[PDB]
Amino acid sequence: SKMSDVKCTSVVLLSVLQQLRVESSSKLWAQCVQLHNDILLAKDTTEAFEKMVSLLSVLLSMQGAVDINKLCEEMLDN
Amino acid sequence: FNKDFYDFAVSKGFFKEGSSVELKHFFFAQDGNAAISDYDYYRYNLPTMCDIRQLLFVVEVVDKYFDCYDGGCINANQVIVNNLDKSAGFPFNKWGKARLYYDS
Amino acid sequence: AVGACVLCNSQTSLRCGACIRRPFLCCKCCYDHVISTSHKLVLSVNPYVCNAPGCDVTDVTQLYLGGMSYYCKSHKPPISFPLCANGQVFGLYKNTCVGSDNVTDFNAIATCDWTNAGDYILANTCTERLKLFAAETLKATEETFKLSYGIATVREVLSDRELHLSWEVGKPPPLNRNYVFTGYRVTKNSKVQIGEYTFEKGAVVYRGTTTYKLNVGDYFVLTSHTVMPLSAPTLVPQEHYVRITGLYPTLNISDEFSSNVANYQKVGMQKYSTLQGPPGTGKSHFAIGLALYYPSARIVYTACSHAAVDALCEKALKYLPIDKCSRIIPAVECFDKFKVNSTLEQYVFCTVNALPETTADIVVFDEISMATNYDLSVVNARLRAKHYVYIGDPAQLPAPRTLLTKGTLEPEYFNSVCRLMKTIGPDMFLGTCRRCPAEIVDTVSALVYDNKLKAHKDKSAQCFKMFYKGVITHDVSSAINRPQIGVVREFLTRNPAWRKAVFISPYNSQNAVASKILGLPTQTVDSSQGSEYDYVIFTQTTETAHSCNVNRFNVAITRAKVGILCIMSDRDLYDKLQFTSLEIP
Amino acid sequence: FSSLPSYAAFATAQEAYEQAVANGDSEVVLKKLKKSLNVAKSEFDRDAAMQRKLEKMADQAMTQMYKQARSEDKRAKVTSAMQTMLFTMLRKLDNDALNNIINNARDGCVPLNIIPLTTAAKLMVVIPDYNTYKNTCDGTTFTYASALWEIQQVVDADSKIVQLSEISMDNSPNLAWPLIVTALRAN
Amino acid sequence: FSSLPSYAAFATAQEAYEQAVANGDSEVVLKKLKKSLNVAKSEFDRDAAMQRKLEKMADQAMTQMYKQARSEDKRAKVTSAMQTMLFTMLRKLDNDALNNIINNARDGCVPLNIIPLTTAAKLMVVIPDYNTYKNTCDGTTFTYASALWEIQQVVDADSKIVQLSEISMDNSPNLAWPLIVTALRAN
RNA sequence: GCGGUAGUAGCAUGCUAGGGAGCAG
RNA sequence: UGACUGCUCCCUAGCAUGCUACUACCG
Ligand SMILES: [Zn+2]
Ligand SMILES: [Zn+2]
Ligand SMILES: [Zn+2]
Repeated sequence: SKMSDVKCTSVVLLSVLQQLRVESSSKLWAQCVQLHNDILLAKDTTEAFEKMVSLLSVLLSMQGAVDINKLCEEMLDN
Repeated sequence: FNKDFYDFAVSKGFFKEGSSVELKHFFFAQDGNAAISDYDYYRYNLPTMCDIRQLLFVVEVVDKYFDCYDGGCINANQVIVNNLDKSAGFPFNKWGKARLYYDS
Repeated sequence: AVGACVLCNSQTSLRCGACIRRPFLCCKCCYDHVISTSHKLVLSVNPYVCNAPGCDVTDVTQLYLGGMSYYCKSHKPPISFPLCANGQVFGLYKNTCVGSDNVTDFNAIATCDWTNAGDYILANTCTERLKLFAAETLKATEETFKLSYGIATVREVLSDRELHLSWEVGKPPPLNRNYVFTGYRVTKNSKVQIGEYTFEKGAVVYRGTTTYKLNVGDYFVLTSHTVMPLSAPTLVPQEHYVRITGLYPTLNISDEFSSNVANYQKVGMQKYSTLQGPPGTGKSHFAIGLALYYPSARIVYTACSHAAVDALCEKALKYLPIDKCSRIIPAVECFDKFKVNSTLEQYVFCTVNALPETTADIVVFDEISMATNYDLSVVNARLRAKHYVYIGDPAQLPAPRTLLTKGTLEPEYFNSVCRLMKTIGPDMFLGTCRRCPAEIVDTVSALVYDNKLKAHKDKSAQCFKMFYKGVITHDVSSAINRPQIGVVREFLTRNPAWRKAVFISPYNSQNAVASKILGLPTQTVDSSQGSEYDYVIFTQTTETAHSCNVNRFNVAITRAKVGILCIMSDRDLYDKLQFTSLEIP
Repeated sequence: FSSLPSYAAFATAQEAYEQAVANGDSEVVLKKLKKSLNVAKSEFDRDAAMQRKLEKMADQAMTQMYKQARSEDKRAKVTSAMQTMLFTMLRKLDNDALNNIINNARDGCVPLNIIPLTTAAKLMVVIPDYNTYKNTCDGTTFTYASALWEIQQVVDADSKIVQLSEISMDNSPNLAWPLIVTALRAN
Repeated sequence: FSSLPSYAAFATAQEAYEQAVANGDSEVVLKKLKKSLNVAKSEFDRDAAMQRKLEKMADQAMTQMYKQARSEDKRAKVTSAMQTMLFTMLRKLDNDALNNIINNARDGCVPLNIIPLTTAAKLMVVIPDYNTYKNTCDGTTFTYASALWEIQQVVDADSKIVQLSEISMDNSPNLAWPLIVTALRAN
């Protein structure tokens, strides 16, 4: 339902973050792997929507890499 | 993530709240301290002296569960190998798979 | 690997194997291209080759597809069907095929040396995309032939200004260093930074553009990338816009120009326009005009080189804010004066080399001459603007047509931008006779530019003319002109103010040698981009073929302001020209 | 089926043996004709089975080809696709914290670290313009990721410590607006 | 089939029978018209069913012999790669400090675990945290395995050069911690 | 009237090899 | 970077057997 839609968006969020060569900083890849392994083992949709803000904020703090504007005006959340 | 299969399953009444069938098998990721932390589980192997008068009898009741078979040495032309395209170890995975060394 | 046969507009997945660019051909081009022209090779998602230990019969001739692979005749596991049969070649899209009525496109262009007149003239009567592919094949043939040349090297470091260089032995070696040699060095087994070197003079004298550190064994060879496919046409249909709606006009209007509001309204109610402009014909000061009059308009400015951009940037920061320009630098001659690494502005300049694609509204480029349709296509695909005002001239400083073997074609028959104009007519009226004098304008508008410019400013009776035939004496590898440079020097001594000019010549070695006893800076002829000066010494030769063939340098005469010096040995450009005639002493 | 070169033998002989019973003849003629029908019938039920196998075989090789060509365009476009997948999936969740840090980081308010979940939890974002500051924070209170933080320090481009009283659609045009606001979580 | 030695009989028997159809053939010559291309045709088919078997057999040794060649060429490329190793890992034995323990040995046999421990020139220490660092590798020199080693480089997990002043008690939270110290032997 | 013999085409079974994929300890 | 075994489904190539029609000689 809602706990299975968060558990599949955190598999696509650590693949976008693994294709951007975030594996080359082993002080931040060690936190992203702990916020993704912890969401998958969660048993409440109120304590897995707050590790999805920490994990998503890693992608929005990486500047140029992902064009957020283009990707949001691409028939998606406006 | 196979999103088509998940969409199809959800559109057929699956993964509802309070269901008997949930997702519990995943692909778990690991960091760079994973191989050494798994090797270090060899600290559970401690030297162990056995009871020899008891083990010398157990080993004789155990070799009776293996009496209906046959065995022996075989020549190099009777050996059966499946999937010759699998690794060949250290000092060698640098030059080929098991096929190279079974052919050379 | 599913491209497109744009020889038919057909969507296919094959390509000619032993061909120039390996382009996408359908089942009806790749059927007849192989039988007549020996391109017995096709490339698909998997190459059409034998698939059995040792085979060397790779000709999609009678190859039979069976058992999930392409077998052969000689050894026959035939039990299948041939690859080429019933006017088609096997592959995907084997049903949705159209065909072409012009069979001998590859049969004529994929075998020749891409330099014959017939190929060019039939190219200039093709469509836009076929000619885009023809221009990409011209770039591709240039780059393919770029790796069939020589290599320089240094194995012995000597004292400065006296080195030695050997290129190669027994192979067919002239090159007007136009694009200079930056190879990379080697010391033992790896690559070592060396920099960029320039070889002009040449034991063998060596000049220095910048300080460097020679090492033993350093090689020099050029590597050039492959031009990527583009997705935009070159020209656009004529379609007048509804109104000038959607713009932000300004209350103030210039008053030193008497042809400004008319042309502003014209570009307001016109979509695309092309002209024939010599140097100093609005490229100097009208760009600032449209900049100030149209503020909100996203005007993009680019040249083929940063040095023609410098011409407008020098004074583009006095009257207007400094931040009004923005160019990127790579990590070609440039200089870090502006604010670099800033690709966001209202008047974002541009470069032919590379620039990110964000937005644009007005097309205005400087001289676009030294390139084929490639430049128009790369600038139309890089950014698509609402209005097009093509400044410059299609025939101003044309790109040298690599290896010439059969004369030179008539300018009238250029790629796309010269015959259209002189078959439909001029679109706009524009002229800047402020810098240029009339002595040049009269003849230049008499030859090709009839009734386009007016004789505004007079002449101070300074132009130098002396009919001298001279004697030419060629050698095994070069030739030096005795008479004409000597008489030029003798004429220069008769005026006291003649030692503040430059030393420009058709050949770099000639002026370099002649400067060792006069003391003048070395200069060459590649493109006098946005660089106008008063005094100049002009020369030619070898006329007959290299200099006296066509008016390759008619527009280029307009650099001076009160007079120029241009001797000529023929009787075709002085029949009515009135350069002051005088006799030798 | 038809159009096969060996088809004008199972037509003539088929028509002949056929009509042959109305007119009729000796048994010899009938046997002769049947021993031409079968002689030129095998030639048809052999060239229309080999074709029957080639026509389906062809439609298999030209299907592995369709797989080796879609599976090389599915792999060369990975990057462009998983970023579209993620944002198609992020809209459907319709969360409130997730739909705030996304809208905020589209106008400019991106963070400079990970969003911490603790109670001290220092944060650093970059407000680019005055309107984004006015909407987000008023006073010493800051709203972000559906949580409330308390501003502890404001810093302009280099090290310019802005006091909260001098950022007000006024003194504001006089600074380098990409600020670096530091805050701590609340409770 | 143009060189099978049984084409002559077949060709002639066809000509005799087939070509002589228009000419009036009695019921006695018809046997020759029939039982002359027959038998000959049977033999030809026999001469073609053996040729087809000889061809396939032949094209099963001109494929199994490319594979015996391939493998020997390969056997010579690995036999020359292990040789180029066992002669490059040998020019690296400081044969003054190695011939000094094989000599003090009773018979010349020594444990292998004491060869890198007593005859090596470089030491690599991998350190998890800061507490372990000050009890193992403090200062520019340290003693280990009854020797004295002097530090030469301290890279980290990312492989970026660290200096011996970034390693504080409180700067430690700011380093990729598996730290690798490379030291050289002294005296 | 039937049987045997040698080729040819067509339909299923088992076995021997190669290739891709799924599960288990 | 990709271990050792066992089972099992699908596709292609080759070998032998099993009821038929076609050939042709032979009875
Ligand atoms: Zn070709
Ligand atoms: Zn085509
Ligand atoms: Zn073959």
